[PDB]
Parts: sequence; C-alpha cells; structure tokens
Amino acid sequence: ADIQSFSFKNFSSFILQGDATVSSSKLRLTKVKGNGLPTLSSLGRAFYSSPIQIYDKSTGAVASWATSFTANIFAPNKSSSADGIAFALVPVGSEPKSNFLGVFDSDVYDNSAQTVAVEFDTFSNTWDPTSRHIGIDVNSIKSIRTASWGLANGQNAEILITYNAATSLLVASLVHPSRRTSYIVSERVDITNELPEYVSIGFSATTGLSYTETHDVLSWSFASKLPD
Amino acid sequence: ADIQSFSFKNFSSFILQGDATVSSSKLRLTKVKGNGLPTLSSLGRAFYSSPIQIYDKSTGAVASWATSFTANIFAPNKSSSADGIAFALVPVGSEPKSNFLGVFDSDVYDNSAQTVAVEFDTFSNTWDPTSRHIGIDVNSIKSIRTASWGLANGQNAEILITYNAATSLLVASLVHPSRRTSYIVSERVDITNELPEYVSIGFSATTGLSYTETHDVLSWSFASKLPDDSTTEPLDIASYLVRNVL
Ligand SMILES: [Ca+2]
Ligand SMILES: [Ca+2]
Ligand SMILES: [Mn+2]
Ligand SMILES: [Mn+2]
Repeated sequence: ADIQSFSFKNFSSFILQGDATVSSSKLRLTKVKGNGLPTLSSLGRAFYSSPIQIYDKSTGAVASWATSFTANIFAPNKSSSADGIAFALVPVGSEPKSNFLGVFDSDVYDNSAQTVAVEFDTFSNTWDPTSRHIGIDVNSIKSIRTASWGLANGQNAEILITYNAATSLLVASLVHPSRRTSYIVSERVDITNELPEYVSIGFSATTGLSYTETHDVLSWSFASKLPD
Repeated sequence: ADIQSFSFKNFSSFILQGDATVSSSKLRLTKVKGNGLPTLSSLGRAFYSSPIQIYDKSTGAVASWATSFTANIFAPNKSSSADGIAFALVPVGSEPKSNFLGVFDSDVYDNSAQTVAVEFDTFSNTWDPTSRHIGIDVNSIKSIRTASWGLANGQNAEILITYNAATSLLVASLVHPSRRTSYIVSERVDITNELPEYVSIGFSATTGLSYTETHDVLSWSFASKLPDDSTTEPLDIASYLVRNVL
C-alpha cells in the first residue's frame, strides 16, 4: 500500500502557471490590482510539485483518495462574477488550456484531454445550467452532473472532494460556515479511462473578458492510498 | 493536542443496551425474527467503551471531530418504515430514553437532556417534516435543521458527520452509491452549552408500535482532536478518510 499525503495551512512545493501567485501566505490564482480589485482576462494554475499515481496498469489496483481546502471568492458586483475555479487532475507536463477555466478546450468529450475536474462555475455559459453550480467535468467543460450553489460573495468556502475506488464514485461538497449552507454532487467516474497512471493535482481559475472575481485558496490538504 | 481515533470494519469495545446486538460481524440495533424480518416495538443503543472529551472547561479549548460509518436499512413495505436511526452524544451513564429514537423525551428544548444527535428519520411524526429527512437534534426530537432524504430501501448508506470547532458548524451527509444520490445538512451548534465535558458516542434506533425496518451498522470510524489553547484547528478529513474510510 503506497500512501502520499500532505497538508498546507500557509502557502515552493507548487508549480505556478500564468497569473498564479502566492502572497500573504495564501494562493492567489487570478490577477489583482494594486487597489486590490480583480482583473479581466486572467488565468492561473497551481500544482503540487510531486506527481501522484492514480492507478497501476499492471496490478490493476486503483487508488482511492481525498482532498480538502478552503477558498474565498470576492466579486464586486456579485451579478458580474466570472468565471470560476476548478480542482483538477491533468497530465504532468500539461500547459494551460482555454480561458473553460484553463483546463478544457471544448464542450465535446475528448479522451485525448486526459483531464478530470471539479468546477465551481460562477458565470453561466449558455453548456452551463442557469445558475452558479458545482460540476464534475470529464474531458469536457460540459459537466456530467451539477448542483445548485448559493455563492457567498467574500465569504469562505470549505470544500471536500473524495473518490472511492470501490464504487468508482466521486463526491464533492462546498460549505459556507458564515451562512451554514451546504451542497453535494455525486457521480460514477471510470478513472482508468479518463486519465493517465500519473497526474498532477491542483487548481485553475479564470476571469471574464468583457466580469471578474478573486480566486484565493487558503489551505490545502491531500491524501491518496494505492493498493497492491 | 490530545487525539483519540478508531476504525472498525468488523464489529467488546461496545456497550450495548436494549435489543442492540452484534452478529455476522455487524451491529444490528433493532430486533430481527428467526425468519430475518424486523420487529415492532424495538429499541437498541450501542456505544463505544471509552468515553471521549468534547471540550475543556479550564483551557476553554474545544475539540473538532469527525465520524463516518456505513449502514443498511430494510423495511418491507417501504411505506411502513419506522422509526429511524440516530448518531448521538449522550452523558456517560445515560440509560435509554423514549421509544423519539431512544435519545429524547419531548420535542421541547431541555438542556438537562445534555444530548445532541443526528437523526435519519424514516417515519414522519406530524414535529417532523412531511418526508424522510436528515436532522440535527439539540436537546429535543425537534431538529433545528433538516434535509430531504431519498431512502434506498435495502441499500447501503455511507454517512459522514463532522464538527468544526472554529466555526462551531456541524455537517452531515448520507450517500447511496447504489443510486449515486447525495445529501447534506449544516448548522451552527454551541456544543459547550448543549453537552458535558465528557460524553459517550454511538447509535440508537427504534421501530414503530402499530411499521418497522432493520437498523444495521456495517462499519464505524471516529476521530477527535482537542487542543491546549482555546485556539481551534479543524481535522484532516482529506486524511481521516482514505486512511479511515476509503
Ligand atoms: Ca461558466
Ligand atoms: Ca419520526
Ligand atoms: Mn459548468
Ligand atoms: Mn425529525
């Protein structure tokens, strides 16, 4: 049984791409002006330095894992929030994608993407459902299951994602303690077909073009357990 | 930092009350006939042998904790399901209560009860909301927040309860993998006012009088983390799970 875990409360163990930056001991994924306001046309991704193994081609074994983290998103003009943030598993060398939250290129299934992510969509792209949602994306910006999400502008969101290899079920939940609100989404996912043996875990967030908000991760914890 | 944790996949580390029984390496809380069918007018509670400390009067510190477990509930005649099952924190010597799921006596707040529980109500007692729900009970069978729950008769339910001392927020979620269904309920809870420094954790389940189902716990995991300074530090679920649950 191979185990890999970590816990950060204060964010060089990360690989940053684009506007991704850490300051104030907190990961800030999208751009922010001197005044401290967001930025239009931004994109940033942050990934853990050491790659983790999802499954083993030989043994056939598949790891069950879990991850949690807290994040605050502030969008002046709540109604002009965009585009959102996502937790993802991408192929190692992976260079950013479309600005789609920087992880996908189209709303059409493309196994070649070898990318799976949990999105926290704040702007509804008329593939997207009518309101802010939590979605499970498998090789396409078109989620395979979504859930209504009451966004608490400025407030923190404590989220928890888990993947049970036995049931092949992936589950996610955002929770705003400020308002005692809670949400979940579940969905089977054949991880062996959607991704590589080894992937990179992390975050990716974008902002609008014409519509922006902040994307700051506050704490991050992770653990994976691969059998023989 | 004082830590207490455990994990059971195969159920004498438990204190049983009433019809509570373990057989087939699985905790069976309500009665079952030879034929294997439920039983009317049943009640059973099961608790971990060692008591756990929720907070410290002196230090002022309050522990953040989490618990998970899998359970199957079968009720022939789905529409005649009753009464449900609950996870609870009760004062140590605690003898069972009303048959209310065996943990409360009235729908009126009574601090003297010093009991807090997460209910999985299957029969709607016209205090209860119209359909099966998940509720947070604080010293009363009248939940302080509830959530609609789609019951998968016979199928397993993987549940997870957590209490963040920093936010004083308590959260719960049942999940039926058979049907990829999920549910949550959240609610602030001033644990220091609702319970004793030391409590007993466990389960309690009842059945109807006139209406029954089975209440079998399959696996149980738990972890608590008490600090020294009033300063609270939520747990590591990311870890507590894979390591304990997955
Ligand atoms: Ca969108
Ligand atoms: Ca009831
Ligand atoms: Mn979407
Ligand atoms: Mn109720």
